[PDB]
Amino acid sequence: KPGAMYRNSSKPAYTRREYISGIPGKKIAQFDMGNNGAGPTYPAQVELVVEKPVQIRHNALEAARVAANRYVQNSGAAANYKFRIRKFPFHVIRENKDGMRAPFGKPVGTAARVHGANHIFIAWVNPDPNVEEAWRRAKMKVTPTINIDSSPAGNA
Amino acid sequence: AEFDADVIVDARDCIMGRVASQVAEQALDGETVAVVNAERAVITGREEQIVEKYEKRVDIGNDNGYFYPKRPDGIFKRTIRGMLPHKKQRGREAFESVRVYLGNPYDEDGEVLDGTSLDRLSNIKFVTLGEISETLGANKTW
Amino acid sequence: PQPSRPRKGSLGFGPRKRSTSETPRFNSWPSDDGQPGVQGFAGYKAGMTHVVLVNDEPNSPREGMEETVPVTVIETPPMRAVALRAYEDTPYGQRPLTEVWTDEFHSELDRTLDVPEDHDPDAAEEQIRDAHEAGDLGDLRLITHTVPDAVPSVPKKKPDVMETRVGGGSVSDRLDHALDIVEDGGEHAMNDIFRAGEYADVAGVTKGKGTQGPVKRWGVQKRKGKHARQGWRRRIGNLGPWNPSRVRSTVPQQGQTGYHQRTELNKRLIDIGEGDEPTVDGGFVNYGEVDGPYTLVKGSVPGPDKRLVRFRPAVRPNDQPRLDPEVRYVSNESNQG
Amino acid sequence: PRVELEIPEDVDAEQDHLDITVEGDNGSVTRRLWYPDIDVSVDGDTVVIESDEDNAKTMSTIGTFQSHIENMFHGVTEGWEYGMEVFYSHFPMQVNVEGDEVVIENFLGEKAPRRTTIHGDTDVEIDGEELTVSGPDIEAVGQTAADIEQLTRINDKDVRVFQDGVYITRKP
Amino acid sequence: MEALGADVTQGLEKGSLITCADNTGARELKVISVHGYSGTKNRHPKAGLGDKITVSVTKGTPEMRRQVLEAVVVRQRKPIRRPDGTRVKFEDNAAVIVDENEDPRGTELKGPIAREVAQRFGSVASAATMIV
RNA sequence: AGCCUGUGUACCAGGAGGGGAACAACCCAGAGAUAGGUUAAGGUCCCCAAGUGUGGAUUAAGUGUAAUCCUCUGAAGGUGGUCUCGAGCCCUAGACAGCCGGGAGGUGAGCUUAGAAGCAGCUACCCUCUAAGAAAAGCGUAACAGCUUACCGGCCGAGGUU
RNA sequence: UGUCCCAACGUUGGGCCCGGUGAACUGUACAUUCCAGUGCGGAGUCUGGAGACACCCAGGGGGAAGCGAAGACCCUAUGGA
RNA sequence: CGAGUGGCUUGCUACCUCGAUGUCGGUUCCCUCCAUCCUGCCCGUGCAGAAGCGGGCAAGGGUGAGGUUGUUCGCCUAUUAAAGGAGGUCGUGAGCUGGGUUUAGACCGUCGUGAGACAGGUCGGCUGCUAUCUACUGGGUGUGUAGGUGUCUGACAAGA
RNA sequence: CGCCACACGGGGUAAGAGCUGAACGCAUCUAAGCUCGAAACCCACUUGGAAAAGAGACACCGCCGAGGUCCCGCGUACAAG
Ligand SMILES: [Cl-]
Ligand SMILES: [Cl-]
Ligand SMILES: [Cl-]
Ligand SMILES: [Cl-]
Ligand SMILES: [Cl-]
Ligand SMILES: [Cl-]
Ligand SMILES: [Cl-]
Ligand SMILES: [K+]
Ligand SMILES: [Mg+2]
Ligand SMILES: [Mg+2]
Ligand SMILES: [Mg+2]
Ligand SMILES: [Mg+2]
Ligand SMILES: [Mg+2]
Ligand SMILES: [Mg+2]
Ligand SMILES: [Mg+2]
Ligand SMILES: [Mg+2]
Ligand SMILES: [Mg+2]
Ligand SMILES: [Mg+2]
Ligand SMILES: [Mg+2]
Ligand SMILES: [Mg+2]
Ligand SMILES: [Mg+2]
Ligand SMILES: [Mg+2]
Ligand SMILES: [Mg+2]
Ligand SMILES: [Mg+2]
Ligand SMILES: [Mg+2]
Ligand SMILES: [Mg+2]
Ligand SMILES: [Mg+2]
Ligand SMILES: [Mg+2]
Ligand SMILES: [Mg+2]
Ligand SMILES: [Mg+2]
Ligand SMILES: [Mg+2]
Ligand SMILES: [Mg+2]
Ligand SMILES: [Mg+2]
Ligand code: NA
Ligand code: NA
Ligand code: NA
Ligand code: NA
Ligand code: NA
Ligand code: NA
Ligand code: NA
Ligand code: NA
Ligand code: NA
Ligand code: NA
Ligand code: NA
Ligand code: NA
Ligand code: NA
Ligand code: NA
Ligand code: NA
Ligand code: NA
Ligand code: NA
Ligand code: NA
Ligand code: NA
Ligand code: NA
Ligand code: NA
Repeated sequence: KPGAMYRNSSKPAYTRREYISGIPGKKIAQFDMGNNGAGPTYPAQVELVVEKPVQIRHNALEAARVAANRYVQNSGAAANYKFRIRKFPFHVIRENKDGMRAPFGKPVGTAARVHGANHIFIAWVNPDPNVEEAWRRAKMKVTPTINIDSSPAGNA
Repeated sequence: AEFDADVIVDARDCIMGRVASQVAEQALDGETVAVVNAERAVITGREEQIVEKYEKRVDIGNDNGYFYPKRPDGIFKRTIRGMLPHKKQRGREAFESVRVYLGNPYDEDGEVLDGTSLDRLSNIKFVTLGEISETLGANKTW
Repeated sequence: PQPSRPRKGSLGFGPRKRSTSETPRFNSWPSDDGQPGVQGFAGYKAGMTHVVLVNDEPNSPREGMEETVPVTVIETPPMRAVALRAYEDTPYGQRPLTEVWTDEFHSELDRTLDVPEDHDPDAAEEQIRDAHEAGDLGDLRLITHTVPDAVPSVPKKKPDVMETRVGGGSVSDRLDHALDIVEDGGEHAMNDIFRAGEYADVAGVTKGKGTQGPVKRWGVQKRKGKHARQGWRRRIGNLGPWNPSRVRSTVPQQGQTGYHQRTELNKRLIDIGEGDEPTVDGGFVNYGEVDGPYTLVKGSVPGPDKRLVRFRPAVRPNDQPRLDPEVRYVSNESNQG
Repeated sequence: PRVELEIPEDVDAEQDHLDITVEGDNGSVTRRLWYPDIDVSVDGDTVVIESDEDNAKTMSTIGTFQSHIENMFHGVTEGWEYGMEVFYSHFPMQVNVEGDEVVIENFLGEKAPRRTTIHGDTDVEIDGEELTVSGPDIEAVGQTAADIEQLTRINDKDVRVFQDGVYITRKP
Repeated sequence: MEALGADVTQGLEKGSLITCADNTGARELKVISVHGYSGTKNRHPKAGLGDKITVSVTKGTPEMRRQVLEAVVVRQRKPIRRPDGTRVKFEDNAAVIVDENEDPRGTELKGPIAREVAQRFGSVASAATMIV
């Protein structure tokens, strides 16, 4: 099903698992990538910033993350960098799959609500921004237009 | 043949629409106007898109009909007609007291209306009505 | 699925209405190549027979062998260029400038024209030469007419008049050539313009059939099978879709059929003679006996027997001329039986 | 902006309206140099290309007019020449100059002669398996050379195997 | 193909039953299609003298029956015009079974054959008894 | 959804007149008759009342000349098309680019391997001449040769580069 | 074997013109329309354009959501049988 | 995984018509769209050639005949350059057909105590109207341009 | 169902192949300029066309007479006309 159906934040927040059952598991494999043993003790820190409030299905998160981290293997399976996707798909989403009668939909998935200007991804690298490329590929699989932002890094 | 024009306008190197707009205004004021050298009148823009528009007008039509002129002669006159309420008595009277000519059948040299002249030295994107008619298939009778 | 299929009849010969002149009017002329000369001639249709010819085609595996060919016999007596009309180029196309007439007129040209009793040939010629000096002279044509009285099989005496262009070397040269022909008496013949073996375009008003239905007029089908017995036999299915809610002129409908002008291209002139050699025993049905100047045209020619047909050197030939084909036999067998 | 081109002692360059003509011992070339607000004029010993605008599009044409004029200076003196080489693998290609167009026969065995018409006062002198296209108008010479090579263009089959044709060997 | 050197009015259609003028063991042939032919809406594909048609055997030896083969029309009842204007027509409609190379599948041809068929199918002609 | 169902409010319904091409609810506006005048929304090239108004800039697509909207689409993604503003670094001790010349030896390093010589793989990557020149960045060879990057010098002359 | 390919010609009665006889259906008004748009979302009539000299004869029926019938389908009625 | 375009399917909605806008399929006859099946001109190729595969421009023309089925669709056969798809009230019943859906008769299966029912099958089962306006195909009478004969011009219009 | 006839070639383009060429000293089919290049577009060819309201042109005849309608015999024409 197309993102057209769920990318907008026009519906009430729907996240109370005590009143919602049958919620599909998330497809997001990990949130901490790279050298998670080490702490952000890197020279450069780039972030992928969302430029519009939107809902991002756990579907897109996984594909976006994979496409970025799977690529960050331009540095190697045990390369020196740490990757972080800071958002989690809390918003439960429905579908009315009778016509408009008793239409309250059944749970079909989950999505994460991101407000314009928040960073969804944050990578930590030594002067070796292959990460800037890992993100050109990442904002490629999420609905919004995005800003690739570098923070600690005056090594231009 | 023989047209007592109170005003003889020279369209050579002038913006068709800006001339037409003035010739319209004047004919509705009771003036008899003659536009000379229509083939040398000009319209700004990208020749390719300009020609597409006029070509589309030629192709448009059906049994009821959409007679669109191909000669620089009529193109210009039809242009003026669009600036006149030609179906009203007053409008038709004005329109009928205006005639466009290929070249200049008069002795006098027409006058150049203000703000209608195009400077060829500072403009490259424009076309000649004559060129348009040639593209449309007209018979270069000028 | 509804299989595709070409529309019924051509949309290029309309409107299918009655022709304005029974005498054809060419709307095109050959190019000014060779020497100055009149670019056309006329005659009256008589009928058909066949002739045996020697394969003239250099590319035919049969070149040199006998060959039966259909021919339409057209009586082509001498005509008379009674005047030279001159056109001038203007911002509105060509327009007649003036005309140079003669004094020698065929006894019965006054059955059609108000023959000139007072004309100034020179003034006309002057005006034309001045025009030419100024370079405004458009092509040059001759006012021509036929002499039906020379053709017994044809009832009319009233001559048919038509303008035929003159194409030639230079404008000055052919202008002179024109005047020369006219001044004499304008008397000219098929020989002077065409040579047997050349290709000509023949124009003419087809045989009239009055009003006819879509089936005959446009080639639409007849109702088929069970549909043919319901009350509809020769009527089309419909006059069009719901929308556009109007009948389009492109739908095949009843109307005048026949009696239209047609210019049939590339007709080979098999022979140009004189006499009764081509006439059929008993006489050409509904026509009569031929015994005078004639032209044999390969194949068919538009129009019925007795109608005036016009000749013009082909304007778009496909083959090269193969002059004077050998005719080994001309059938004179009766056309009755 | 304004650029000044000192014309060579060997040459004379005149210009009325938007047309410039350059004459030298080798010939004469006339070109139209028309662009919004760019004036080209002959100031005695130097040709001047100037304009009151400096936008990218204007500078582009100014630079173009310059090389166009210098190219003319060169064409009326030293001249322009392109060198070509006819080549064939099985069928002896015959390249001849007949009239104002170069004709090529028996290309890849073809019965129908391939041809092209020469541009302007361009000389196409052919000697054996070598061709020399020359003239004072670089535009004309360049095209004539090109057209010759294009004339043997093949799309139907693999060019790597069917390499027959005439090619530009030396560019001026 | 090569000019037949004669004008033909196809006298056969898809579905027509014709005689097999050879000794292949097939007596009756049913026309199925005409080589290189394309008609028009509602028109029955037509075939006549000199055409190569696809066919099925309706009558004959068990082994030959039902087989879909190729053949060439050698005779037809409907007239044809020769260069000299004369018309020529036969007593029946007949075809001879042919192979990929156009060589008669059989050894002998039964009955006469039109000369025009020679200018197209040599081996078929050079196997003819009578060629009119 | 020109959907369904709440809520507050103004409007249509039952609201004219002005504008919006037309158009219940969008804008101005709430209206006795008649008359003069000035504005509102909106508009001032013609159709069409009033500007072919002024200072300046952008756009070359006829973009556009489309407040609102079922109604006027145009998106993610991309752009050495073009204009403007900033920051860093290099440059008349001559920068960037191009063209010309130089790109040297110990030495074809050692190792492995018949082989390997800048360039299959492994290790190392040293010092000489010098104004330059890798234990070789890319091609190429069976391996060589050959062709070039790095690096230096010249010609040139003004900004260049990120 | 004309059902078809694929239609043709002919015969008789009409049709067409003339004398005589002489209805009906239907009609808010206006009405020479066409292309688009708009509008209760399926306009000859609103808007913008285009086309358009009037009247008359014959034709085959594209449109007037053509004429004909207060929808038989479906639902509703504290209806009927 | 993400962003869209179309309005052919299906679904949703209930705005329009219940003082009726005649159904499906077919047929006949006309116009159109391009997201191109063939044809023209091209690019790439895992392009030797031949035969292909994929892509670009492009709607001029073509895209046919048959066997089963009411079928649309689809399956199948032989031909073919190819036998493309779609819109026009799912174009077309004041044009045709009436095989199917869906009246009243009847049978079978299933369900029901029964009347009788079925998103099951089956046999039979009707097609009204003289055109006022408009539209177009063709044919006339007048008026305007402003006496007559004859010959032309060509704004534009149609064609594959 | 029979028979005859129904181009080519110019011009301008698309996709594409290139030339000269700068922004950017080089390079570059493009930005200005140019050479080519589709069954497509325009012309060519066929048909209609003085009601084209700028309602046309030419030649001759005629304004007390040119010409035309009616009439009569007929059709290369035709449902009336
Ligand atoms: Cl039209
Ligand atoms: Cl008006
Ligand atoms: Cl410009
Ligand atoms: Cl039918
Ligand atoms: Cl078939
Ligand atoms: Cl109030
Ligand atoms: Cl525009
Ligand atoms: K209803
Ligand atoms: Mg019936
Ligand atoms: Mg006879
Ligand atoms: Mg006989
Ligand atoms: Mg090949
Ligand atoms: Mg059929
Ligand atoms: Mg109310
Ligand atoms: Mg005003
Ligand atoms: Mg626009
Ligand atoms: Mg908006
Ligand atoms: Mg209107
Ligand atoms: Mg009711
Ligand atoms: Mg009921
Ligand atoms: Mg009851
Ligand atoms: Mg109806
Ligand atoms: Mg396309
Ligand atoms: Mg078409
Ligand atoms: Mg329908
Ligand atoms: Mg249909
Ligand atoms: Mg109907
Ligand atoms: Mg009905
Ligand atoms: Mg009826
Ligand atoms: Mg039935
Ligand atoms: Mg049944
Ligand atoms: Mg039944
Ligand atoms: Mg009047
Ligand atoms: Na329900
Ligand atoms: Na995105
Ligand atoms: Na303009
Ligand atoms: Na038009
Ligand atoms: Na009936
Ligand atoms: Na009947
Ligand atoms: Na209908
Ligand atoms: Na109110
Ligand atoms: Na309004
Ligand atoms: Na626009
Ligand atoms: Na019959
Ligand atoms: Na109707
Ligand atoms: Na109703
Ligand atoms: Na139907
Ligand atoms: Na097409
Ligand atoms: Na079938
Ligand atoms: Na309908
Ligand atoms: Na019916
Ligand atoms: Na039907
Ligand atoms: Na062309
Ligand atoms: Na007139």
